[PDB]
Amino acid sequence: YSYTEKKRIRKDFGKRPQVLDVPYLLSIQLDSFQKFIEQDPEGQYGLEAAFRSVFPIQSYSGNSELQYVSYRLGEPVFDVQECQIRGVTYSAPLRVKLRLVIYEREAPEGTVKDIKEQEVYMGEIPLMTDNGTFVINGTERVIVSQLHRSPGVFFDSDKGKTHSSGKVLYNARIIPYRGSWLDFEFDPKDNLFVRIDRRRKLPATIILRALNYTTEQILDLFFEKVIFEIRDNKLQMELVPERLRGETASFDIEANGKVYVEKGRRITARHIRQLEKDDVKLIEVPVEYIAGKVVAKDYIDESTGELICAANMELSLDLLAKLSQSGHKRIETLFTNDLDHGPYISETLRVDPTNDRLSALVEIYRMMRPGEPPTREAAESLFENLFFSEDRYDLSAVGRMKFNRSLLREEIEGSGILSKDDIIDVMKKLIDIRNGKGEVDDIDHLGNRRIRSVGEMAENQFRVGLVRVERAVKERLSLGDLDTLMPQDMINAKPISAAVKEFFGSSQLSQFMDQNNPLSEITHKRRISALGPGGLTRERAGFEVRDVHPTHYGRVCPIETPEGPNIGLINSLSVYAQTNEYGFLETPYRKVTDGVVTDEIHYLSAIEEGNYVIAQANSNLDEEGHFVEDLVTCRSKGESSLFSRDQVDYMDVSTQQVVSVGASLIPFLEHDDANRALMGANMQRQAVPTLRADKPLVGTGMERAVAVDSGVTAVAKRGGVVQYVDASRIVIKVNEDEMYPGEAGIDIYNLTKYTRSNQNTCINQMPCVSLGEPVERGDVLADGPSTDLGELALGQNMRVAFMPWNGYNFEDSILVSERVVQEDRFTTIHIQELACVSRDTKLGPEEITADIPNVGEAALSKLDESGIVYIGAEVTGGDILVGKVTPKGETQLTPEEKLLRAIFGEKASDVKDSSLRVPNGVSGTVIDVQVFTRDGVEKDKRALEIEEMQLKQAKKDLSEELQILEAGLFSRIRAVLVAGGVEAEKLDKLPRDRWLELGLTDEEKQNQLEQLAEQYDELKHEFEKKLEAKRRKITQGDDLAPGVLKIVKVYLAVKRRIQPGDKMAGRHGNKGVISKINPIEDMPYDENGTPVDIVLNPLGVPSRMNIGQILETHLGMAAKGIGDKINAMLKQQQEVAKLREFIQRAYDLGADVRQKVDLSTFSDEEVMRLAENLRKGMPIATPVFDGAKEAEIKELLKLGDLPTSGQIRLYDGRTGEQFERPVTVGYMYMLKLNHLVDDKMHARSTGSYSLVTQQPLGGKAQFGGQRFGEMEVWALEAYGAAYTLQEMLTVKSDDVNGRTKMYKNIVDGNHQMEPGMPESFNVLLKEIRSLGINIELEDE
Amino acid sequence: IETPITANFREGLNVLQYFISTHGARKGLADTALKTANSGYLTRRLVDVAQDLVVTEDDCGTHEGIMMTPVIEGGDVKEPLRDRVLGRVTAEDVLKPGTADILVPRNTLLHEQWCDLLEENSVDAVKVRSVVSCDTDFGVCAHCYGRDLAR
Amino acid sequence: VPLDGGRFATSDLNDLYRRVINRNNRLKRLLDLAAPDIIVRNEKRMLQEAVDALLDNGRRGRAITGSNKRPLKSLADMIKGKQGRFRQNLLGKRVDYSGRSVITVGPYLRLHQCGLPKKMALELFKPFIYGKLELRGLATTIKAAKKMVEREEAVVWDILDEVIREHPVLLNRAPTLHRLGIQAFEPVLIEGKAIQLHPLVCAAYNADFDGDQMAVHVPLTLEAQLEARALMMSTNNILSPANGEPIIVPSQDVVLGLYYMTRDCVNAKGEGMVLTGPKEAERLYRSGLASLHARVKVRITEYEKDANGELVAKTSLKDTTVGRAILWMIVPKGLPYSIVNQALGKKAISKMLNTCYRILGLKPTVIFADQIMYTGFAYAARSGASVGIDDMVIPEKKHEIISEAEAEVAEIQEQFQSGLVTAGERYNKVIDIWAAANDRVSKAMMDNLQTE
Amino acid sequence: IETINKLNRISRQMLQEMGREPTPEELAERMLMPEDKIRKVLKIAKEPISMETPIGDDEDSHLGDFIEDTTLELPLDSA
Ligand SMILES: [Zn+2]
Repeated sequence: YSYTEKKRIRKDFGKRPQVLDVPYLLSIQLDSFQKFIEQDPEGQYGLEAAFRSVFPIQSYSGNSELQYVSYRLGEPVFDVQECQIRGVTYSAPLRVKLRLVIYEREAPEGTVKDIKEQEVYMGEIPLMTDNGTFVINGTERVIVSQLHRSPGVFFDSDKGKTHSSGKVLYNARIIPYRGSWLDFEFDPKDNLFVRIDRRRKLPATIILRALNYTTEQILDLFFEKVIFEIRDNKLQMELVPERLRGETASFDIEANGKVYVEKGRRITARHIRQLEKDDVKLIEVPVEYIAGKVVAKDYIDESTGELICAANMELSLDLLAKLSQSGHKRIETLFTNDLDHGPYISETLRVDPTNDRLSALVEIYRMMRPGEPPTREAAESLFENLFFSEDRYDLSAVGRMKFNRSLLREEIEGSGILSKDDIIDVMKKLIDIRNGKGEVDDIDHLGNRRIRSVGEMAENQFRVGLVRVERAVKERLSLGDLDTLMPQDMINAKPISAAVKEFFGSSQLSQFMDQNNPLSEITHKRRISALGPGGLTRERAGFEVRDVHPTHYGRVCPIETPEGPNIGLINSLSVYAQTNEYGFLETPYRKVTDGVVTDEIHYLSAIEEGNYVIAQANSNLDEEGHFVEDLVTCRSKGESSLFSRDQVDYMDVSTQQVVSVGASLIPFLEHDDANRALMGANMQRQAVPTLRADKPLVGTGMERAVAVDSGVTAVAKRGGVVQYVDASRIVIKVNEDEMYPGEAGIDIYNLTKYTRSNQNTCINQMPCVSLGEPVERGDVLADGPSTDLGELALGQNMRVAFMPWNGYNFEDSILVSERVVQEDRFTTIHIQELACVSRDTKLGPEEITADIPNVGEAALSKLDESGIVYIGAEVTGGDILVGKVTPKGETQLTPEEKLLRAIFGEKASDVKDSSLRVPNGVSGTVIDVQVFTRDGVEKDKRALEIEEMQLKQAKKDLSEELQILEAGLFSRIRAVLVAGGVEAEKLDKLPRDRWLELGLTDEEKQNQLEQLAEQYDELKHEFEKKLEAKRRKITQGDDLAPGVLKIVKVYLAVKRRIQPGDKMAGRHGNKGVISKINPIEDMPYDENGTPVDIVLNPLGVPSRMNIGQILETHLGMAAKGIGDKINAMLKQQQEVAKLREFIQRAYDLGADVRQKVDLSTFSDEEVMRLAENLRKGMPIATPVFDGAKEAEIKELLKLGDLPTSGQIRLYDGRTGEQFERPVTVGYMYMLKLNHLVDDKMHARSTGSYSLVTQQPLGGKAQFGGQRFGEMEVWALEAYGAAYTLQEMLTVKSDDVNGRTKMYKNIVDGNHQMEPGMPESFNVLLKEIRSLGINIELEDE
Repeated sequence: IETPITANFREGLNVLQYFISTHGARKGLADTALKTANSGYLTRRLVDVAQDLVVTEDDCGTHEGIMMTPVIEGGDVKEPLRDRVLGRVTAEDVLKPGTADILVPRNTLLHEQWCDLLEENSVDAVKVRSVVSCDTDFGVCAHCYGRDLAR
Repeated sequence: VPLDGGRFATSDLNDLYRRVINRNNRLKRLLDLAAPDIIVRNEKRMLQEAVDALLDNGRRGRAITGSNKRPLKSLADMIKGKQGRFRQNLLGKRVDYSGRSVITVGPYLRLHQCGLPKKMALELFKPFIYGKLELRGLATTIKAAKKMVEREEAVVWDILDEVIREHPVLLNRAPTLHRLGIQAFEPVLIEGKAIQLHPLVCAAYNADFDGDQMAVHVPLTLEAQLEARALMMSTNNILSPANGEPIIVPSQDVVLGLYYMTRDCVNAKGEGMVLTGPKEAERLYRSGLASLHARVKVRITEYEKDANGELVAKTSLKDTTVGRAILWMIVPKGLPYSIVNQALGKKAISKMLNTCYRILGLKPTVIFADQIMYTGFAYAARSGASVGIDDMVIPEKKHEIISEAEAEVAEIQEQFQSGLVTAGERYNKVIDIWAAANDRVSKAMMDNLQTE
Repeated sequence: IETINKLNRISRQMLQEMGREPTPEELAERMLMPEDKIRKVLKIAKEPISMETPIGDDEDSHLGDFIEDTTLELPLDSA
């Protein structure tokens, strides 16, 4: 057990012995990036394969050459946070050592000609945190693993799109990891056609002629040959017996001197059985039988050397005779049983007009290069590029192995390019299944799809940069000098860096991650999609892909995906999801052995399990022996069944082995519909952690692990003892067993204060521990924004009863009590951003100074002299932050303003203001400022104020770091000086430093003196090094644009708490707007005076089957039935043993739940702190499907001295009555979301306009105007209204004279109109007349 | 599917039951998604046909049109001749199976008093002046339409 | 044109223009030369290609791009389809004097009224106010007026109330399918930031109070004012012109309140007795002397007319439960007690309504509806209504039907193991027996929930 | 134009022999010519960006909406 465990324990109700604790959660992102960057000697992954692929590199034609050797990472310039703050990417440089070598092709291979060893920077590399994310431009971002169609080879069968036929359309396809595609297919009219890369239809044999094949060899391999034997008078044949299998005879189909099947008669399976056993294969027959068959191959009378017959030529009887005169006693022939064998290929040859390799390749060349003349070399060059060149075609061996499997091949490896045998065998399989043998495959089956993780993407962009470089290097190598041209001379790295930085920040995969809540992070990185490149599109995509397949089970949870278009597209991961080396998924499963369930495991892919059988964990096992009952709900083969006991081979692992985590947290999910559970789990992400961390009592257990692995919060890495604490940070010391001796081995953990989220929300950590305490590794020390003692919490729990109330909960609205807002317990805060900037101009710069005319002096009062507000101040809309000013030009004027400034005579300078200000409606508090300035420009007064500030601040942080470090490191100077001589009573009083020079002795203390000498030299070494290092790390200016001079930032903050119009909900789809607060006097109250917190509407519970939640409400109440009771014992202040008994009796309530406990173990004090925690409640952890039962809750309410109903007798408060009947009441857990009335409200009366068309914009940030589509207008003309929309088009959008006139007029109380004509109309007129058009208008 | 459910919510589900409910509900949502698309699509066409039409006249003065007949096929009534015509106009001088009992000057409104009065008799098919009959040049006569329902 | 950062941006058309011009003049260079007409043809080709690329890029063939690996714009792409000027800049509009918000409920409203957060309206009636300040001599000018307005004195709010008198509004949910996706309302205002909405019309919008936002425009001028008062005003729009049913179905709790209230059990008290009229019936129920669900012989009164608009006093006695007696109290003078001695599920309410309309019309109907919603919510709250586990009822014999069905499938399993039935016959058998079990268990569970 | 060309011809080699981007003073020294030219060059070196670029995540709306007619009038100031 643990300490934070002892600080508070949550209760169990699950009776299934787990065998596998959850793993680390997000291993995959880490693993992918690792294997991308890090080293591979031989089994190439990542960079090294990209290089070895694209290296070595010759000259233009050979004489010089380049040789990859090895790479070199660079540690970065800065740390994380410095990059965070400057708006800068975190990244590592890259060098590579290259070797240029020339060899005298003038000589035979005269190598020893020159060498240049040199290593070269090219590009830097963004990097991964320990969490798993990246950062760019002071922006934290994450990309997403993808899911798409594997390489290899696929089949399919379209459903008669010449549905005149209603016929099958078999077709087959290969897909490489790179290169060109290929499509084979049957036409409806019984002929093969083929096409690369969705080109036009071509035949299938066309390629074979193109590949130097013969019709001879073609029919050698494809067909099973029908052969004859004529000896000078008439025909014999040879009947492989099952060739008339089920067929009808033609003549007296008859044995040697015997008939088996007469004319026009079925050849039974038994007649061919006779033919098989009765051992005849030499069958004299009528020759007229031949009429219909086809020649094998051209067997002529070569005496002439003239064609009596060409292959692929249906036979005759005259020609039978002609080759009889040749003397040839047999000519082999083709087979055709339309049932079993398909001569479609022979038919295709008969359609083929082509003969040779050459014109075949001409036509190929032509198709892929239309309009181009025939040229041999280019033809064979093209072909050889497309399918056997390593340059432009790659399977990426998963395709290779998978292909091999799909052909049932004994081997797994090969190349990333083709053989010929491949093509043969695939067309053979296609025709075999066209006959009907085998099966087509299903695309949705996960054994045919693959993820695509980060390392793969990054490989791609990196190598394509390498190729953008080698183009030039080919352009340059054999051209010029070959002794002075250094390797570096030719490389630009900017293609590489360009590619990679464009990917990490402008692909549609990288996103600004979700700083709402921990789970938001962990799920948003545990997302999967099939969008983007190598992917799909919702309009291109349909329904089969959206939906579910029975192989998802154990890999992907069907419940957690939004409600818009992109429904089944994304499918977030499962829990025990591992992936595979090739990119495949797998899931653990338990081994069975002779009915025994063994503890060992295997991780199994999407495929093998169907061949196997698998049981479930609902199965109540018979205590270490076998499983209890005979029938067991197992499954194989895609679906389920019931099986016996010896019959089974494997079993599932847990009762959660499918779900996602949001599909994990909620208990009694079993008692709910699916759709609403989905909705709520998607409601479980838009939340805020409010001002506090009010824990949910009832959960499952997963809260702590998600909390930890989010990495938001602190944790131990070595056990030990606290040494110092502050709200800002802590200090620890390590135990000496965990201590490594030479290192200082004394840790520290600074913390994160109020800090803008990507979603403009606070962030903060905090400690939840004490001093003088022990700690072990991994023990938490501080909490995140949504945690409490290392266990998640987002919202809060509280009192609800179920009833209508006067209409204020009409349709799933809400009604609440005013204690909760004065408590501020869902109150939250929002960091917000603003900034201004100083630049150059053509006239001159913008500059930064208070001194600005035409100002209310009190506005200036809030500033320093530089023109800048202080810290910790109050701000209101329209207030000023910065006095920035701009060199003016000139101002032309009117006679009346001229008149006024002739009267008073005031002027303007040749400067004006650029004062940053508060946006409208905002008000808040300033708590930080940040300023950046170029390296070279003078840091002005306040720039220096904060520069010397942060100087002091970090220097104090570091002199503290020092001071603690050196202080602990004086450990020598007492044990060493008080021995090696001893004068302690005389020594201790004296100054510490004048102790080198006391009574000095034999060489032991000489070594002591030199030791301390070197060490207090290392003293000032450390000082100089570290201080000055960071000193000019800091004091240096900034890396930024032209024009700019310096900038200003402001990190202010604002306080938000609850008012109407807000959304909130709970863990079961129970949405709701809030409609009104109320006082407590109007709320109810039990007989014992306790009022109620919130009230809702109970009608809609069967309306939407969110039934399970009600259960918890009972349970909810029950917790405090202990909690409050214990608080009595607190103030009653009884005694140890009473509550000790009481609480172990509580934990031993249920029947057979697994968690045990012995509190006799504990102290008194452990117990009393435990109770001081539990004083407010007792939290529970029932898992989802090893859930609890109402038997226990009713037992527990008997324990807490309460109704078995959890349903009790209530009063009104506005008039004091009793109600007519009981009501269900308890505490439930709910929370807020990020859809807030002032984040959602806007109005407008006049303002921002376009210029293309001059009607207003949209967007609240830019003073949004409202939209008015084309169906509203349909409605209005429905009512018969013209004047209204006349106004809505003339004046409130486009016409200018009208809008101005009428403004001026209503200010004179005139509600009148004066229309004209719009502008977008005349726009359209011009834009037509551009097109050569005499459009115009007729006078009346 | 072969084997059904064996429980309810209150009994507490098991894995497969919910697992199998999933794809059903997901299909329901997928179908929910995009009825909207085709709906608005064809709807825009529906309108764009009918940009023009408008009333211009009260009485076309034209010939009778259709005969109305109820929908009692397959089972019993599903739209009575009584109910459908409510608010239409009358084609023609008609009367009751009690013969020679006329009710119109070729044209009368059909408020429910008359549907009652005529549900007395066993009248079971009756003609109407519809728009197809109406011969208004770029317009439609009122009487060939019926009643304004909202009014 | 530039933007703030100092960078120009270019109507890509410009590129499409400029190249063209230069080649034209290149031709005029070569024109001085009578050079090989081959290359001249090359230049002609280049022109024609450029021109038709400009007028419609992806029409002749290859759609040309800029540097971005991205296509371009002809002129036509300004006119066509979605981003065409028609349905993006000529019918898909933006509007001044507008706003929006989230919505919620006013369960006390007088439906022709609407909820409104103030500050929205404070922007939306602004230059009005400016003119009126100038009119009253308070702020004789516009920056004076504006400073007072930013200063938002109580006079300002007073004059806001002055203007909103009579001065209407107009709504919009999205997506407007039919025309009752807007109605005209009358302003009433709320200290908040959310709009309160009269519950009934939610179905006219298909609006559900689970994150709803809708929008506002103004019937600014006078003709709009009149129309929105006369036409889109929700009072004058109650019947679907698709089909003359009304859309004022009271939905889910008001109905529940009535049904609970008007109900004829026996259980309670105060039984087999007499009254003089409903008023002391109300009296005693307030006193806790007898429940409403208890049948009683009392007096009533009702009115009719077969007349030339001339009423008929009539009076009598009836058996009745009590709530019936009370809610007689509203009904205006044209309808009998026959309508109120039932349990009142939805359609009953629909029919009392449409009768009132057909017999009287509009104003009494809306009033009746208002009082219905009021009293339904009120007595529904008094009613008390909750949900629990045990409110849901298993039959006991849910184990046994299932066991005998298991016997059935065991039988047909072993028969198919003998291999007589096709699996399709078996399939049909199985589905039929399971539907049998389902519907009979439905029978049983209703037999333990309906009147027991 | 050739100024920009030679500038970048030097910049490539500053990139190598630094492993890092240049500084205006350093290549000013290496080129022996003064700062503000480099300043206004890099101010002027960049090209325009296409009114109808897709600033949205998807084709949500291009950059045109995000532009102001900061030219003509204020009806307030007009009155
Ligand atoms: Zn007509």
